[PDB]
Amino acid sequence: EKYHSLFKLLETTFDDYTCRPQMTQVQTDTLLDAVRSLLEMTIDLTTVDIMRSSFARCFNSPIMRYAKIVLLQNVADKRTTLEELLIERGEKIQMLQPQQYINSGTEIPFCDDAEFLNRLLKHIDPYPLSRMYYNAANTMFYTTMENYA
Amino acid sequence: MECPFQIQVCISDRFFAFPHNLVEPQSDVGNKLIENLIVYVPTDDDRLYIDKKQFPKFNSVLVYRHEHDVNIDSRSPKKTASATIVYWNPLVPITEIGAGETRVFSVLLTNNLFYCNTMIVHHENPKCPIEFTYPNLRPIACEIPLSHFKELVESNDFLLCFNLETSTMVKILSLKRIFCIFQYRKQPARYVINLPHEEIDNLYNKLNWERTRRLMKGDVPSNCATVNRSSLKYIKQAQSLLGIPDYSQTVVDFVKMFQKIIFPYQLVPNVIIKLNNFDQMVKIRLFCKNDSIAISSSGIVPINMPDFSPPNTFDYSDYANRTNINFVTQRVLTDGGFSSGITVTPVKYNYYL
Amino acid sequence: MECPFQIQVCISDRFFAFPHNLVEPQSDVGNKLIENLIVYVPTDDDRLYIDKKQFPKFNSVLVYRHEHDVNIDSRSPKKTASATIVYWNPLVPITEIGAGETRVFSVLLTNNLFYCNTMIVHHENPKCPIEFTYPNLRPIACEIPLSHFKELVESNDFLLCFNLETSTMVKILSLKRIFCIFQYRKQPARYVINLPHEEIDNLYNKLNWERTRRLMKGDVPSNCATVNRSSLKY
Amino acid sequence: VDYEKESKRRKLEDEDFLKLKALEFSKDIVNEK
Amino acid sequence: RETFNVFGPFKQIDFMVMFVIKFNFLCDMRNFAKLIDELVPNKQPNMRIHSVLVMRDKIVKLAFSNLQFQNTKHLQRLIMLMNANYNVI
Amino acid sequence: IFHLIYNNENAVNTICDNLKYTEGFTSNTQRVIHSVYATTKSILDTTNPNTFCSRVSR
Amino acid sequence: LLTLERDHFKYLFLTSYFDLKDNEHVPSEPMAFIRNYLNCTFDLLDDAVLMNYFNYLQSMQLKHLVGSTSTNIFKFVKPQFRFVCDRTTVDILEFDTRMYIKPGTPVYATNLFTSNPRKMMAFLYAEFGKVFKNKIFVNINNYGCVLAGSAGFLFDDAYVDWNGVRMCAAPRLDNNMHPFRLYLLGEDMAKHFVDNNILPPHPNNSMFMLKNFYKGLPLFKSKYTVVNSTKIVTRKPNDIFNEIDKELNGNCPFIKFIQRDYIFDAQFPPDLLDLLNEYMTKSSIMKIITKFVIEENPAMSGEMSREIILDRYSVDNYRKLYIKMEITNQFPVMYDHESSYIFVSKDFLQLKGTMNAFYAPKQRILSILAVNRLFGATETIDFHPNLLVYRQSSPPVRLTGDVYVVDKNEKVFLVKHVFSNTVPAYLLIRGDYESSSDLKSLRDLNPWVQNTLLKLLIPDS
Repeated sequence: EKYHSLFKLLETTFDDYTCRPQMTQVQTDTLLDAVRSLLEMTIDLTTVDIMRSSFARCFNSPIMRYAKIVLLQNVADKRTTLEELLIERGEKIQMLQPQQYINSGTEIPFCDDAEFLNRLLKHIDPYPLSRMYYNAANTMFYTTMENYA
Repeated sequence: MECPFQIQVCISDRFFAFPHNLVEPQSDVGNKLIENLIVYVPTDDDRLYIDKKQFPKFNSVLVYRHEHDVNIDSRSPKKTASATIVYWNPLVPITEIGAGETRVFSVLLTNNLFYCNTMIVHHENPKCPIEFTYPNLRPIACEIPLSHFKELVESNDFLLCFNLETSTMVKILSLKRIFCIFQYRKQPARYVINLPHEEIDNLYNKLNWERTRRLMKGDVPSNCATVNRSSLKYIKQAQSLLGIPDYSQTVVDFVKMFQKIIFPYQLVPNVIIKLNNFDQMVKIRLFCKNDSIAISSSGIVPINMPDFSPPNTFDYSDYANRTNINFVTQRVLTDGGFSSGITVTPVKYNYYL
Repeated sequence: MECPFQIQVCISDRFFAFPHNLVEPQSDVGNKLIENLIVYVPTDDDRLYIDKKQFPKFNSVLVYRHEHDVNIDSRSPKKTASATIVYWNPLVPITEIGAGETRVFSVLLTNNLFYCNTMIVHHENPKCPIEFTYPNLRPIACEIPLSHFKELVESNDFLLCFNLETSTMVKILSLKRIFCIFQYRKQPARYVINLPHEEIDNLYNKLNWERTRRLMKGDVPSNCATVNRSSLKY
Repeated sequence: VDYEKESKRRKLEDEDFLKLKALEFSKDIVNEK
Repeated sequence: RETFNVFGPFKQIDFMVMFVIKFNFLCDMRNFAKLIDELVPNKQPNMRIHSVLVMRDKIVKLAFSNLQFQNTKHLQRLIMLMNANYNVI
Repeated sequence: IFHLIYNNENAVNTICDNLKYTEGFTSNTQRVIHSVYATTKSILDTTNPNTFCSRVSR
Repeated sequence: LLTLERDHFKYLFLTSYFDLKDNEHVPSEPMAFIRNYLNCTFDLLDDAVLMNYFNYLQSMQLKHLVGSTSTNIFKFVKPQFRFVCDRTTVDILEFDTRMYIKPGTPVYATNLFTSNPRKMMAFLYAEFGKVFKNKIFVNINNYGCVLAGSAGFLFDDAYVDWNGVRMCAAPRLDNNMHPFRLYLLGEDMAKHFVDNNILPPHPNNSMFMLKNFYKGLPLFKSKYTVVNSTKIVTRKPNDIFNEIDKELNGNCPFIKFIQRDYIFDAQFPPDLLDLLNEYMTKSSIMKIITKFVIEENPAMSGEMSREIILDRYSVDNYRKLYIKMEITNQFPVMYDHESSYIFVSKDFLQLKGTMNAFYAPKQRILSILAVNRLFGATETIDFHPNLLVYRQSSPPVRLTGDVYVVDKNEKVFLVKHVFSNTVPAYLLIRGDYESSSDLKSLRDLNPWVQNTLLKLLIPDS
């Protein structure tokens, strides 16, 4: 019962699915609350749309002997190039003013406690660099994907 | 746990020193008084504090260290009609009984004596000592307080020490006797227990349970309580935040500081709330004379009513709803220019608004 | 805003100078008059204008600067049966009361005293001063009008000045006292307030609200009004 | 009217009870042995 | 205090030093009072002079507070004058 | 350190006051002195209680 | 024998349940009947009427009401109210050191009242000895005898909690005339008295008396000059808050919000509620509620000789009253310096776990009322360090008046501040600040603000 709204959203994907669902503010808030409670996080209607598009693609896809590897797309009409985004975003940024700044020179605050460094090293030894690298790289890649989409 | 009715237990703080006067010969079935007396003590050293000359009623007096006789079930201890048996501060089950009634005097009230039928509790006017946790102190061999008795009744700054192999029950008895001595001190005495914090906490818990047993047996309430280490740490943090020197402010007075708020604002001080929570981990409610309502951690409650009003007393649906909560939270986020750390909760209400 | 009935407030332009004659010992529950008098003033300098010798009815007289005691709710101020309490031109809530009825004399009528139950309003025949906004003027330290009292009652061209850190309520009280002095002047006096226009407008608004409060308490209408800066420009 | 004479007497005793215990744990005049 | 002690280890030497200072002070105060006796005092003090007096008294009190230290009729009259209790008679 | 180990409070106080009125005490010398004193006092507070318990130990 | 109608059962309850003296308004029939009932001239009364009244009490569902169909309930010392003692004792507090009671011990309030417990002790302890006998060591004082903190008897006032502890001074002093009620500990004592129809030897009387089902609240007639009145029903606190807000905004300088301290005792018949509406209990709850922002000009001033009272006379029914401001009007007794309540506006939110702390987002300000309570908050916000946004300033922002250091490392300070409408409080700020005058120790602050600060600052690990 808690997730009926999300069920309805996804079920609507069974149709043409190339459409923007229309919801009241109350409906959108209910859906976001349901999703956030499910995943326990934060979230956004952008994530809602991402899930809608992904599930629509999955539902429309046929049964296949192999998994289908795709890229995020169809999220939030006009196709924009990286160059146009560069121009517009740079103009807006230049319009923006520096919230805060430091003075020239300064000095990087390196730590000194070698015992502290050794303690941290011990604390991090059981962490597999392979897993950490994989996680970090995929985090960055997925965030970039979301921004592009 | 069961006890034989033949044992009669008297509990009194005075019993930190042996009550020679109270000893009396017991009579047999033939109503013949027994001139032999056997005194049982928890440790061998205790013998030195038993004066045999203080027993004119008896002709022979012997003293021994009571020891758990694994071969005798305390549910039915062996009887020795040849002597009158007295136990002083017993720490292990009594496996032997004397003619007539076997007498017991104790400053402690452990489970062993708790179920004892005949329980005589002496009442005293409370007089509390001062906990002075701090790294000119006078060391005290807790195992033998009576040796330090003069210092204990004169000085006011004691470092309580224990032998490495001292037993837990011995420690408990020593602490109880010392606290009784302080109960008779006119001037409260500061003390520091040279033991690990967890051990001290366990000892305090056991002492609290002993006091509870005494109350259940009819002892008079005493405000001379003790504070768990976590509670002491919290009090120290509060004092430091307020800029109160720890050595200057005592915990009791620190807490009493908020009695001015308790009634007039009809609110429970947060310090008392936290102390109660610590004790629970090891709810609050109160009122004033002639008061019609009770102040509680939950708020105002009609006297004698449960800590919570009937569930349907108040309807919160108007604002206690996702729509209103989200609206208010979003408004707060926008107005304050925030992005995290914001949390809004509907306000529930007890019996009264 | 609530007030305790134990306070009685008298409003009179005359109170620009302290009414020594009107002070009288208060009686306790036992009907024993209190020979100790405590006079409260808005600023320390005010003390110099309280003559202790003008209180024969009392045996001991002390004067202090009334200050907001954040630790006392004005809804129920602490009582001091040991002394008779009088407040002169109070600017902050009264947190203390004396034996019997705590007396108050004020040329101003702020909200604090507005809800006060016992309100005695002295009526005067109006006599207006002259606003003379213009860049031979006689400077007047408004914070201490009684010092300039002689000039205020003699000359007719005054430059009203204030110390930089003077408080808003102090300014309002000073202006009210000066205007009372002019109300008793036979000859209207020209004056110039050496303050920013917006500040002067706010002060005039507050004075108008005070006069409104006095009217609602039964004061007699007075044509001696003031003009906002925009109206003056027009 | 059965007053708490027991409690009153108990407090009176407790007043000097510590002194009595001090007497018990005092010094002895001579060593008979 | 040492210069005065030159004349002896007097019991109340600190009080004596304070008294001598205040007495030398009172001499010139009597001089001023004589100079001004003919003139008419006002009901209230001159405000500017009063402010100056308060401000200087601040410093004087600070100094003499920072420096902590250690036959009755005329004695007490003069002492009351020294302590500025003008209720002296 | 010696006037601390040996219970010479007079000498400790003399040194403390002299350091208060010697050199740039406030800048960093004060903190250094307090650190040294705190370390010595911590060691002494660790030792002395156990020492007293040993003294009275049976 | 005298009789009484169910329509007069309301008068009977009014007279017998509360400590009421304004009895002149009792009609003649209930007046005489209740007079005999109270003076215990039961021989002149119809016992069937007593049974009907007991059934009426049961029907209204009086809390703790325990009894049977025996006239001995009224004619003899009998347990009339039952409830379990359960005290979460806080030993660190110097409570009223009364005789200890084991948690879970049943406790019974009997109709018996005495002017001297010590004298009754003889007879009551005789009964106790009858019940137990043997040589059971017991805790006995001049005010009762207790067995193992689980059985026995004692004397106290007519109204005790038995779940909380006793602390602080008494807002009410009725002991001047109030005799001690008898309380019985243990099903044994309760059953013994019920079965034996125990009754102390007669010298009602000066020495003692019976007050059947007598709660003894300080009830009195309002005697109000009602300019106007209206009633409402709701269980939604926002509705009451809206009413209060409307009244304050219109012209009300301050409202007297009263809640009756017994509305949870029974399903009172509407007729009984109407009868009670004429009366009030000195111990009921009151709040002097004003508005945070006070309009400067007098254009908003209302009538100067009238007051607005909002009485929660029942669980769900409230009555708004406009009355003439008159000294003779009687009101529940509050604390001598009872702090006033301030209504909460939409500009800020009350901090969770605080009765006097709120936060204004648009201003980014945390404020703590010096001596005043908050009121009306339907919402609260959890404290969080982000609220204390660090103020940036190249030169330290100067501050005046009283300033206190909360965290020197975090540049957290408490600044005394009075709202222009003269509302004392303190502002908690974090940022690059400096003080014109000497910073002051927090100990100077009152316990109220200090408790609030402890709650707000010490993390609840």
